[PDB]
Amino acid sequence: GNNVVVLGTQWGDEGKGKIVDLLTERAKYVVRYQGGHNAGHTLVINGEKTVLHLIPSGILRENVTSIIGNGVVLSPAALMKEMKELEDRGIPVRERLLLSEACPLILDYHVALDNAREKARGAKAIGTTGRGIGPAYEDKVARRGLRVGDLFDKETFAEKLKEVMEYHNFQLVNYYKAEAVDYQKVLDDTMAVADILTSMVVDVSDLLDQARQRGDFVMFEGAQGTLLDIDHGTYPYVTSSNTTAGGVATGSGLGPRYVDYVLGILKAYSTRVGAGPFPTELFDETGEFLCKQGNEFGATTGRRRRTGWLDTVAVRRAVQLNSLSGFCLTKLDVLDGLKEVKLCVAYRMPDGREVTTTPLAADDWKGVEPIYETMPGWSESTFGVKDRSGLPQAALNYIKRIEELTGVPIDIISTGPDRTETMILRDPFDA
Amino acid sequence: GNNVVVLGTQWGDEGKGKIVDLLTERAKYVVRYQGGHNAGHTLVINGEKTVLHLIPSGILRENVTSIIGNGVVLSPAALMKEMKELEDRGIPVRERLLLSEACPLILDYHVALDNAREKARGAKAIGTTGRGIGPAYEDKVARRGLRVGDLFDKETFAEKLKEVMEYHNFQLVNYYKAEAVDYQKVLDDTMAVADILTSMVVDVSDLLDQARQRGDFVMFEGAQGTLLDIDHGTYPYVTSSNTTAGGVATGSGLGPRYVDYVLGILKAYSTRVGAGPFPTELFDETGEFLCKQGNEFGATTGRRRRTGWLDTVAVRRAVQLNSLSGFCLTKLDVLDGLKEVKLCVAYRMPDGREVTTTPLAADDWKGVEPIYETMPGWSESTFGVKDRSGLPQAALNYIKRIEELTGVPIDIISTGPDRTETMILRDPFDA
Repeated sequence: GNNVVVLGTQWGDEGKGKIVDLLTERAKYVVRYQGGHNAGHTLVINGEKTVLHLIPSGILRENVTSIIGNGVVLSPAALMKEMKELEDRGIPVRERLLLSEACPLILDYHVALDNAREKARGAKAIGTTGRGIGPAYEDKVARRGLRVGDLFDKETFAEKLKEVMEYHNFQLVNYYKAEAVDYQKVLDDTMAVADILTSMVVDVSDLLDQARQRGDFVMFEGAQGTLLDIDHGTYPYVTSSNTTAGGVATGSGLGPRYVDYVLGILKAYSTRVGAGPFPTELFDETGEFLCKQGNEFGATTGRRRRTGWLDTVAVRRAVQLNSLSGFCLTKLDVLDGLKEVKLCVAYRMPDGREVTTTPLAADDWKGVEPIYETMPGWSESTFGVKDRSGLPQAALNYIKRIEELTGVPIDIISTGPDRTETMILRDPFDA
Repeated sequence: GNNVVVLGTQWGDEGKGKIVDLLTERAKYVVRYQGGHNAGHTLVINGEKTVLHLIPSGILRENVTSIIGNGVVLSPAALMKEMKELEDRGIPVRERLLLSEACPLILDYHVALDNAREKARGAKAIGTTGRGIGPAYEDKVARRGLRVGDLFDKETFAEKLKEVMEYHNFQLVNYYKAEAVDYQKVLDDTMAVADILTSMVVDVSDLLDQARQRGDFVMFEGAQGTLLDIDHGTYPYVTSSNTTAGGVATGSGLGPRYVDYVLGILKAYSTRVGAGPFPTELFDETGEFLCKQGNEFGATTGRRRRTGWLDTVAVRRAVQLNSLSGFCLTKLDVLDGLKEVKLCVAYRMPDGREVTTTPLAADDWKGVEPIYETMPGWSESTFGVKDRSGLPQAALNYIKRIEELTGVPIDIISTGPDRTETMILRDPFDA
């Protein structure tokens, strides 16, 4: 399929990075359709390991164009920051980066609302880099917000700005008892960079359509995990915005029927950071084993990262949400050196019945009890193998089961960090 | 096309009402996926006009099931009011209708918030229909809101309610200088219909996914025109929800690739309600003709609807964004009697450039000039015609032209209100 959507099917940490970097070899265009500055794609450039939260990774490839779609919430600050790091490292971002005029802006007033809405009407918080995403989105929906195109008419931006800022300030000082935001610092901060932001501007939906007719290859890049979806995820413990494939159209302007292939990044075992339901969790020796061997104490880290057997009930739920076509199974080796492996295939509700479909968000998440299917493990290794043949018969049987239960084929088997440590059974773009 | 999507390809009032009740007949499932209680379906129950604003019209048919997807915003008082209204006439509503748990709830302070944002503008009130629709969306994306699900846990409900009501009452009485909405009342009002709502909740993702694999006919129905889209229409002259087809996967939980046919409800000419760009808008008697000939008067205020010729550039935009399959042409006979008839085949910009693509910015829509193509009219009547033969060659070439300019075939021609005055050149379910 020329139009490919790359995304994770669990709660994040599936490790979409290596795969996204690989596909971005054939992609003509790479696109962001949702989220903001919290993508954590890690890179090594000229002996320097940098992390990009906003600019697509494809910005490294010479003949590729990186586009930020209208679904993304934008921070001139965040942007200007990454622009600087890359340009300094010999990469000309301003000539290979394009953005939508419909992208909503995140300015300090927005950030402040997040902190106040957090520290005050809470008590403790850290975030990372999300920061203000939720607010910039609420402004968009109420229709007060400012988009990228407002910057073509510098004057109007100014008055437009002054209005939004007064409302938010009234909220800040009077409700939260926090610092009003100086309107001048912001006008000056945004004005300082308008002209740059406006020259990378383009009609995104028209370009995707020209691309669709010309045959170009396009990769839609998902930034967060499927079960974090504001709407269809495990509410209340859910992310700032829609994470499924249904936001490709909305977020980019490309019609629904042109999505050709949805690659669902799958990690061979489940993990979840922070709280929130996790029916398949391990509270014995296997969990720490998993966390240990898996090295789940970093890589776009967080607080408390648990572990568990794959949940083919929730992964079967991801299959629907995203209309998945194929899996890209990750980190299988971790399950090496074990005697047994299990995969959830049903849950028992706090009432005796066993359902096979993720139940409603409002039933009893911590009540739920998991019915596991048991399978002998493999004592051989796997980290670095590049072939089915030279893959243990036992491991191979874990796969087919992952297929039959989800009813979706595994098409790529990333075995190790390096590129060559990959097994491409079907290739998303050629499919 | 087993899964069919229906929507207005312009700015509203395209005349979807009859195509919907027509296809409803072959449909097993009927689905709402965006908006609120602002659909406006005028139908006749045993010789009595009655407007269902929230409950889908499929409810009338026996072999149908109506579903309120997670994307619709839900007000208990509307639905309660409509059920009693349908039940009092013998339509077993509770047994033919089902809701989703993710449905955001529209309660008193939501309506009370909108009420004020109008009082604060008055003469330049953006005018409103469904009241509260928007403040429910903001509340949902800022994650402070309440879904239909939360009613399941009655202790926690009142807890959340409490919080989100002081945030709002603070604004009502301290910024807007309006009355605070009484919490105890809202809890009491809501606890009354609680047993009733939860009785209708179901797993919409699973249910539709099962229909799809069974091969059942499913119809998705839009409530507002394409150009009002919160992301792709004339900002900020837009609505608070995505209106295009991309919002189907999102406001239902049914993956994108599973949309088969998308049918654009297209009016023979253009109309717009309230503020906003519209270069084909006419300011002559030719304009007013189309006003009177198609009864384009306001229903709840009496206001007039702006009119103008058919604009194929805007229409072409709607094809891009909806990956449009076919057109359902409406109100043609409104042109019956004209000496000449025009079609906007392009926009000429200030610098002198003619483009076949809509502008992005609010301001950009200011200098545009339609480049019209003028064709012969027709004096004979097209109202009620059933076959393509009894159509003047002139209506033939005009219908022909619209296709040449858009690439999308006209698959249905609705020639009036009876079920039978309809030319079905293709049949969306069968194509």
